[PDB]
Amino acid sequence: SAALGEFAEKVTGPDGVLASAARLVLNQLGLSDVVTTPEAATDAEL
Amino acid sequence: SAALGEFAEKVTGPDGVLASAARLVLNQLGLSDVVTTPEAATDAEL
Amino acid sequence: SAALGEFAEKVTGPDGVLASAARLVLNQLGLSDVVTTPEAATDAEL
Amino acid sequence: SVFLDKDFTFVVSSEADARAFVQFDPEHTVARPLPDSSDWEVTRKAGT
Repeated sequence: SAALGEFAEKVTGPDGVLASAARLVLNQLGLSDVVTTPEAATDAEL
Repeated sequence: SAALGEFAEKVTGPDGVLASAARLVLNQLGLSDVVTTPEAATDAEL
Repeated sequence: SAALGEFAEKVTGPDGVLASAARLVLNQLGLSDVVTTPEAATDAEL
Repeated sequence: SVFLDKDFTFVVSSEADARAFVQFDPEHTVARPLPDSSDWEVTRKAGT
């Protein structure tokens, strides 16, 4: 239907360029842990 | 003191490569607004 | 009319890659000042 | 009032307005005729 198929592949490439470069600068992705919300949820529960 | 001076410049470059590539994938940086904490702070105040 | 729209975006990217790389090699763009032509114009006026 | 730390990106301006730009900065600003459109580009250097 859409000729855009190769423009989907052209998105993937820079993502790899982005991801690889991000690891060099030590920018941390997937840092979300159990810290704030549940404590607030505990406070909101009380 | 430290000969590392050009290794500081070599960090800056990929950062530009990172930043430019990040804008292409529409990954949004500086998204933090007033949403969660102050509401929790309001709840924690009560 | 023309499906080329994303091929216009694909031109912009390397331009940024070109511009950023050009600044590293200290290749100076926009160097044209008042030096030659007006002096010649002054000479051509006389 | 702030001093520009690094050169600003060029902007398009008229010849009359761009020559005026030069009258303030002139060591710190840069202006050129654009041969096709006859207008001028205004580029502020560092120190403006």
